[PDB]
Amino acid sequence: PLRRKLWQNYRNLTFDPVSANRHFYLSRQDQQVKHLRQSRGPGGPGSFELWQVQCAQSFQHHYWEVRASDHSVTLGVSYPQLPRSRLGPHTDNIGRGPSSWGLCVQEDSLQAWHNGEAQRLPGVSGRLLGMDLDLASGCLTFYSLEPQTQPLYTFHALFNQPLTPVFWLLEGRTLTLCHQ
Amino acid sequence: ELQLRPYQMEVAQPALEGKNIIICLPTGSGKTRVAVYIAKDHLDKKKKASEPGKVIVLVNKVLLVEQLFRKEFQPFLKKWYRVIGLSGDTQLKISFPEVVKSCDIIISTAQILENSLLNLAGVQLSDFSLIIIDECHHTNKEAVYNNIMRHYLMQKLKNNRLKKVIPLPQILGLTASPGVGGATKQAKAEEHILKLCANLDAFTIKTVKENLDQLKNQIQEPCKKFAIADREDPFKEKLLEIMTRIQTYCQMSPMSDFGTQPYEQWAIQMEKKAAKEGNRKERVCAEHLRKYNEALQINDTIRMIDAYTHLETFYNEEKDKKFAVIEETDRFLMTLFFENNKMLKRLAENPEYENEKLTKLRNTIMEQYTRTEESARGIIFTKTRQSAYALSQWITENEKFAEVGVKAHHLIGAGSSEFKPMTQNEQKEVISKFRTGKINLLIATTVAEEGLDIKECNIVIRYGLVTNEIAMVQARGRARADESTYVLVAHSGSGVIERETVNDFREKMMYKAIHCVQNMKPEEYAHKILELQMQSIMEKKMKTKRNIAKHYNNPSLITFLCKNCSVLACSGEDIHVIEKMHHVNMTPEFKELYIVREKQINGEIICKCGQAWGTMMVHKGLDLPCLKIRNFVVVFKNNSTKKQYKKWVELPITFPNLDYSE
RNA sequence: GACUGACUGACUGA
RNA sequence: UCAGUCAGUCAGUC
Ligand SMILES: Nc1ncnc2c1ncn2[C@@H]1O[C@H](COP(=O)(O)OP(=O)(O)O)[C@@H](O)[C@H]1O
Ligand code: ALF
Ligand SMILES: [Mg+2]
Ligand SMILES: [Zn+2]
Repeated sequence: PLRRKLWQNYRNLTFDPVSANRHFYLSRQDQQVKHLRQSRGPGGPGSFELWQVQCAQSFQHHYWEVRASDHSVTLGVSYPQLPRSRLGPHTDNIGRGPSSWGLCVQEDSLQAWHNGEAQRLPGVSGRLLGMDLDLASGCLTFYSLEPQTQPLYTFHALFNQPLTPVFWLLEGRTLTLCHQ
Repeated sequence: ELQLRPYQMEVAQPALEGKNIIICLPTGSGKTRVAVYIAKDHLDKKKKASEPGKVIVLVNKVLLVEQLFRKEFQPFLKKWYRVIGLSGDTQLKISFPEVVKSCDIIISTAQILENSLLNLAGVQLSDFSLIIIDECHHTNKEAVYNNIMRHYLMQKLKNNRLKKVIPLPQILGLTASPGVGGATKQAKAEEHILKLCANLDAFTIKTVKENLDQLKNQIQEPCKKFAIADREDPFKEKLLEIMTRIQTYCQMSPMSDFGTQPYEQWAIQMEKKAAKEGNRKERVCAEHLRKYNEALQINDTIRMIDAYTHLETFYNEEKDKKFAVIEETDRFLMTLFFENNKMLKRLAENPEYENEKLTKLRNTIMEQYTRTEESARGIIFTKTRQSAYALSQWITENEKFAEVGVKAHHLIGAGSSEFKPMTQNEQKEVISKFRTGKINLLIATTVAEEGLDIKECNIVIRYGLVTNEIAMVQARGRARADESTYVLVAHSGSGVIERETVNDFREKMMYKAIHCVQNMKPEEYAHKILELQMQSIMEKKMKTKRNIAKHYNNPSLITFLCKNCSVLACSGEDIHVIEKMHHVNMTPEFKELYIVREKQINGEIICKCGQAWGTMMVHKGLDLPCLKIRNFVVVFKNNSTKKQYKKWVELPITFPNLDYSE
């Protein structure tokens, strides 16, 4: 019932071909993303050097669902000023500075990053995830849907710029959206 | 600051005054520092009463010589005593007995002592006082350690005779898994642990039974995890095509499918019997099918290009040798092989095709490094040198890895006619680069499984390895870091997972069996040990009498024949030896028979056949070519059969040395 | 940097 | 009791 009450603030989303990284691939009317070993041509400008992809939509509340093929993947939201270059060895940028907020899912445990800090959270078996944000209250909440609903975590903040969703994928991993 | 933690003192308390013992703590328990402290108190106590004292540490891998000479003894005893670290690479400027009289802590590889002891002015085992044996479970049926301990036992029995004395040095030994000698029943494990204690001449096992909570805190059981998999590709069956046709040419009997060991063994024996017959048109075919099977097996283990390189590197050198004699059956191979290998080379370069195991390993390495975030060292254990070098290349080439921060290098042992041999100083520089942290995913073979000391290694991966239980108790150990992961990779085709299960069960058996021997009644322990001591000596006498029987020699009786042809080469008298080591010939017509070939400092000999006989080697100003017996056939004059020997010591013949007077 | 020789251990096979 | 691949240890000649 809680997800049903959420669903009247559901919002449809789509990717941006410019922001897609080299080895990644877009599909299903730009609603599903996969990552392959062989390069899809040179990257060029407008593409994040680190392994992320951003959606075309952004929000000036809102809620949605993302299905994930497997673990070791990250979902989050940032301000429009997210850096697109790489200056460090590790290949994920969400949560390193204050300008974003991310949640990384793995086989063992969950890690929610912001301002370069995060805390271990007990792991979850399910793959499907849900996520909500209210700018008026300035809060961002995550949810695990299977088998039951769990309010995994909440972030308090004040926003002066719109938020754009950004996704981080490994090799051999896939990520799909949902629509209604 | 030798302030030992409590349980180390618990285990070392009995050894601190007489009573030669053993000691076993699990990996990460600082056993080496227990050795340090015991040696310190030994030397201090002997000095107080002003009596001569020395200590020798026996290690069994050379890498560990420098490790234990630089990390642990050196700082903790830099001031009070004189410590010297010797090994098999260092070019000593002084003979060993002068070294022993020169210093008083000697860190050495055991084989050096054993050389210096059977040399009869040498050295006698009574000179020393403390004999520390690191990783002493290798004391077993005629190993390098056991010869030393057998001199010790002969002296002990001589003292038991003398009582109706010459003091014997106190012994200490350090282990992590004394192991069971292939035993399915409790009684046999009990027997084996007793036999080990016997050969070391111990008093007990003395494992910590008081401070259990502290020990369970220091040592971390790492997380075990299983990456297992089992893609259509022509290459395996594409080559099955060619090799099936090659077999059909001579219609040989498989007796088993392809890609597995029995087929390779079968090829070996058929080759041998055919060569004994003289049946050409078959020898070359059998050996080529063997090469193809090896290619399939390498294609199993490593990436595809390495298999293709093995094939082409054999064949092009074959044709190079063959076209030198220029300046029926043979052509049948190349005229097929070259079309098919151009096909292969275009086939193998296509990278979307892949092996199965490598994909799982690829997933593991990159995923796990991505999660670590720059606090991550890894060791990948493998089986063959070639595998090590190939994995290093495959890590370097494809560019996705280098962005996630993996920096890789291969570590193998010194001393095989392939890619490039690593040598001693290169290896030392490699582990030196690895300890600080600019080499991050070290790929190693058996050499680094008992002894490495790296304070931080998160990740230990095992690659398609099958082995006994001690080489599995230690390899988990090398992951001496917190939140460690021991990840096993294999495809179910070969018996790797079933081996994992039996090994784990043998680990349980071994621990319980030590607990069993821990608690015997001392009368029984003493008497069983005495009987066990007697047993080894008597069986050595039996083997020695059989050996002096087996050595039994006219050098002129036999004649050597070529092995791919059967054209007579020479007779025994033409053979001589340089320094009992290099078999060589000086004869002039035997010089006109062969053809040098350079593609060079040392030239390879070739027959008319294209098969190789030996190499040119220059001695004391003579230019002279040698011979290798593996490439010939021996024909007697008593029974006209045909025999092959693998290595020169097999042949019952004794050869004279190169009169040099001519 | 190149070439040899010999002890030894684990795995598989009669 | 014999064969077979594999790793490690030592010793010579350039
Ligand atoms: N008194 C001590 N205090 C803290 N750490 C110690 C102490 N003694 C030994 N260690 C640790 O033990 C490690 C050495 O263990 P070692 O005996 O080499 O393991 P293994 O028994 O597998 O060879 C060192 O890295 C050191 O950090
Ligand atoms: F003595 Al160890 F690993 F147990 F070097
Ligand atoms: Mg040790
Ligand atoms: Zn010939």
